[PDB]
Amino acid sequence: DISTLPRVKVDLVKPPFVHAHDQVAKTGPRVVEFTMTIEEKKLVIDREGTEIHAMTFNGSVPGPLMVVHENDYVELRLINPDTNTLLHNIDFHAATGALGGGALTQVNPGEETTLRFKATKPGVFVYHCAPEGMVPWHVTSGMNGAIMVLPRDGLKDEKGQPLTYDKIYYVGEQDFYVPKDEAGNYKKYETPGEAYEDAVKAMRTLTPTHIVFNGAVGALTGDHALTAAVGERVLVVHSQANRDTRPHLIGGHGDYVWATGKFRNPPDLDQETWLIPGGTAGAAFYTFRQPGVYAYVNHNLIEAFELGAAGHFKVTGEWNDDLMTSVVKPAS
Amino acid sequence: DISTLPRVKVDLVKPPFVHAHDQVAKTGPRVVEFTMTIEEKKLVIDREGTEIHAMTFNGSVPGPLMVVHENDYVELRLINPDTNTLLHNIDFHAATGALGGGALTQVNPGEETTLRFKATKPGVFVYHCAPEGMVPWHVTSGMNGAIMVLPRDGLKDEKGQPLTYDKIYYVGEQDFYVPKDEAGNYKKYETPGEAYEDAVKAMRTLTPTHIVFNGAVGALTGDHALTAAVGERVLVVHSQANRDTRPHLIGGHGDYVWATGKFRNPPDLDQETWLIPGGTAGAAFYTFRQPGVYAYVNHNLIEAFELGAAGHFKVTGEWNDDLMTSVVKPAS
Amino acid sequence: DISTLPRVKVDLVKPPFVHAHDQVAKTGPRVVEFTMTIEEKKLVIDREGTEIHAMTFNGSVPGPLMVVHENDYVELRLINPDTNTLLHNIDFHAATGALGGGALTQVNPGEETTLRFKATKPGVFVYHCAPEGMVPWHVTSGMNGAIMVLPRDGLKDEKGQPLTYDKIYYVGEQDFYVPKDEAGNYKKYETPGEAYEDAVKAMRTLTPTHIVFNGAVGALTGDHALTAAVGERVLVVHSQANRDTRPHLIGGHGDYVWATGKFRNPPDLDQETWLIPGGTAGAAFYTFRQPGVYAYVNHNLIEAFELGAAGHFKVTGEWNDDLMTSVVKPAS
Ligand SMILES: O=N[O-]
Ligand SMILES: O=N[O-]
Ligand SMILES: O=N[O-]
Ligand SMILES: O=N[O-]
Ligand SMILES: O=N[O-]
Ligand SMILES: O=N[O-]
Ligand SMILES: O=N[O-]
Ligand SMILES: O=N[O-]
Ligand SMILES: O=N[O-]
Ligand SMILES: O=N[O-]
Ligand SMILES: O=N[O-]
Ligand SMILES: O=N[O-]
Ligand SMILES: O=N[O-]
Ligand SMILES: O=N[O-]
Ligand SMILES: O=N[O-]
Ligand SMILES: O=N[O-]
Ligand SMILES: O=N[O-]
Ligand SMILES: O=N[O-]
Ligand SMILES: [Cu+2]
Ligand SMILES: [Cu+2]
Ligand SMILES: [Cu+2]
Ligand SMILES: [Cu+2]
Ligand SMILES: [Cu+2]
Ligand SMILES: [Cu+2]
Repeated sequence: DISTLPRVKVDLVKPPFVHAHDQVAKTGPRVVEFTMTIEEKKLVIDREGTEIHAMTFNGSVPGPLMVVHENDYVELRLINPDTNTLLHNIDFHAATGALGGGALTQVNPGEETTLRFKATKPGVFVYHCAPEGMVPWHVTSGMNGAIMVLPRDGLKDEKGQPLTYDKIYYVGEQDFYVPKDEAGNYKKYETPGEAYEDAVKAMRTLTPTHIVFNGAVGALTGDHALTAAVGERVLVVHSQANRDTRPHLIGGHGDYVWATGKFRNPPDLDQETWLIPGGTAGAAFYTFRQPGVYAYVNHNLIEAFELGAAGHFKVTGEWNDDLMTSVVKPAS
Repeated sequence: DISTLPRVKVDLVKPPFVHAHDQVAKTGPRVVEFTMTIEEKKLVIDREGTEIHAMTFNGSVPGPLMVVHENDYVELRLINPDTNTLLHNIDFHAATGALGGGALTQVNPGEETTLRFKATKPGVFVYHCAPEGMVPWHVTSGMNGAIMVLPRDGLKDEKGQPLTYDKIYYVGEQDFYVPKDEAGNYKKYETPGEAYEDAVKAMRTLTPTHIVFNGAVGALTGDHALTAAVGERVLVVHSQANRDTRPHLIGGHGDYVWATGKFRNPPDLDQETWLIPGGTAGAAFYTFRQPGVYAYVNHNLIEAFELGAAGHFKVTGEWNDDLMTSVVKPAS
Repeated sequence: DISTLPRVKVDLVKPPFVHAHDQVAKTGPRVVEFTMTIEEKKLVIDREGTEIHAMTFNGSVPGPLMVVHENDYVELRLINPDTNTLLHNIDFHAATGALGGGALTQVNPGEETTLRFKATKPGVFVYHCAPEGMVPWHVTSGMNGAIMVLPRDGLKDEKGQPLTYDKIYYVGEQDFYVPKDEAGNYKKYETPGEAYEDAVKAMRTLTPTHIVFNGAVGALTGDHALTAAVGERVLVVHSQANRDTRPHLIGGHGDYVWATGKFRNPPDLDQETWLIPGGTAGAAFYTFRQPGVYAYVNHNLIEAFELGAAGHFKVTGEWNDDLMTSVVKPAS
């Protein structure tokens, strides 16, 4: 009887940050209420000024990370304002039935809908738009995110002991397919609908023009680099709704990794690089041991350094010479 | 002494169906006899009427699923009728030695051969044609299938308890590389041999023109959708002999998954999407909990919805509102 | 106090061979000293005579395999002779901090440097050059290798029992992106620097022109085929610093496989094919049971047989008819 359960309303935050939550559940099962507003918007995705018409949940690419516990109910109010132009919906990979909710959430501009599902399987999971006949166009225009369903007793290592993170970040990785003219220059369009047949052609090459974290080349750098301190335990949730990726922390490891993101399985230990298949979210746990700049990349290094799939961590603290040291500095 | 073992002759069935077998072995080890006839045939692979010269085992793409138990012997009579034009052979990934049988089964048109091997490792495994110097051309023209070697005591979950399936389907996923003219139109040829150098060029792009289940765009839809009922336990065996895929059941999960297909390993639990590497067969177990239409896709959604790698399940039974419900239907 | 530890100097060998080492550590922790000299050189990579300017560690592609034990210290003297033209460095995925050593090892032509790091995690790991702003160009010109950090008590199976190998080989798999003219012919350049902007363009296609083992099409064939005898236990270490691969031993299996290369995890058993993600090293253990020629391939068979990712094993010993036999040889 869902009417007797507590309701809690969560206000979402912009990636790569994640809304406040408890790791170990401090209440019984709840109905967790979220609201998302769909926003079609122009986005500049690279240093050259290339512009696309992005399709977003809550204004960002990726959409925000939702966090619940196993056997909570997720109730999402999804709003498609009349300032948009397309029909949208939502498919949660966490959910069971009706194409993950997709069959029940088709909203034209000026409509809203409220969906409820029970979060029966713990893990991180992708969610994405999936309108009949235009599924890859919406997804590859940015209309995807993830949801984390924590076990009620939090995360566990390969021996069943508790793993507690101090910080959590969400990296959404996006493959874009910007149409090109004859000579290879990117095309601009005034409306999303203009791009349609050119988008289909660009997608069928299976070759992205850009692969980015958090919606743009260089988004997780400079003032927007991820931060941590030596000794901190960090969980990085990484999703890719359409195409395989292989995350790597340059200068670190994945101490505990759930590459396909499902927490009833034991983690893989000591990973250098891990494969997250397209249509999946994964999670990696690392304890920082050295200060400085780290790069977090898709380790197809062309995809990283030429197409955009690279961000930075900036880590403060004390250097440990026992782990690494320069014995003789570069000299002639 | 193989002469004292029982022989049993199995008549194969067309994918996605699978020949009758017992999960738990009801006899001791047997010599299991199969016959396959090679058929080169014209195939229409898409809605536009694109035609290729396919190279098939037993008339289908994929070839049929063979099912034995661990430590049975597989005896295959392979027939290459004189109405074909090419030399063919067979390589079983399940077998040990002689290039998986490939070195011993080279049959010109008008020849046959009988191979026997011991099925020493349990799992699902790819088989494919692999003639010296033309291996990828045969495989990517459809000349591949799979064999399942069950443990004698059937399948087990991660705790070693029995898993029994009620139904089993075989999805063979095929990457095709149809040659194109200058403008991008598909070429037609009168014989398989005509296509050869154009096929090599198309393959070297590493970009398929079509990726299909069961030999054509839309093959596992409509009247040919897969079926199940709420409460049924379904095993889906999925192979890809040449290129990685990432299956996903839209609206469901892989409750127990052997992504690389080998049953002495514990399954991965609660998977949203899993990676089957090219040259591998995998298997996923799911118990249906909700009725309706499900889509089973490669979750590179371009490969699914633009290139053809999507099929449907149609599931009958009772809707469970506790798992999912529309609280407020789309409305303005 | 590192000054009181034993030092040992290791002389490296050319892949696919591996320098002598003990599986089970016969000493306490040591400082293990290696020297590598960077060599930019012209390399012929295919039968047609296509030439590239390769960037190598110690003259080979891949660079040599280094072998230490967990909690040894690795001290590498890296030398960039003044006959080279570019700045280079080294990033070890095995190491913790400073971009895996990359930030501390930038050597112009005519410089050297000595780096020390503690090998705290057991596994096989990639190392590669990674100079600021030109990372994929160096890596995809051949400037990568691997390091194996053995547990002090050697390798273990899924039940924690010892696994001892009789022979070990190192297969480095390399994706090359040779620039092409308008018609599709490969370009030649006099110096590495000439190629730069053409290399970036070729890389951005994400489509390699060649994928090779040990630096050339056919390198591990003929007189240079890998060898073993029936009954021998062979460990094959395989790396790919930039792009996913899916190794398969044609006619065999991976009896015990660490696909992502980290030995605190239990191995996967009975693998037909396994995925090594780009930026990773993996390891497979197999006991040969049948004599003859085996092919070891990336099982995207186009990448194998058209682009070059195939080698051979030649195995001596006795044929076992119980495992496989021709019952009726090909006949009309
Ligand atoms: O405002 N662009 O959808
Ligand atoms: O856009 N309707 O709430
Ligand atoms: O599905 N693309 O890796
Ligand atoms: O192929 N996915 O990077
Ligand atoms: O070691 N990072 O490419
Ligand atoms: O899917 N579990 O890593
Ligand atoms: O009949 N075509 O091979
Ligand atoms: O085609 N010979 O049986
Ligand atoms: O091997 N192709 O994913
Ligand atoms: O790259 N395989 O879809
Ligand atoms: O959730 N299916 O793409
Ligand atoms: O290969 N076993 O999933
Ligand atoms: O000698 N070529 O770098
Ligand atoms: O090249 N300096 O040792
Ligand atoms: O990262 N390329 O498979
Ligand atoms: O996509 N890697 O073969
Ligand atoms: O079975 N080798 O492709
Ligand atoms: O990463 N261990 O296979
Ligand atoms: Cu949408
Ligand atoms: Cu999906
Ligand atoms: Cu054939
Ligand atoms: Cu094969
Ligand atoms: Cu370099
Ligand atoms: Cu790296």
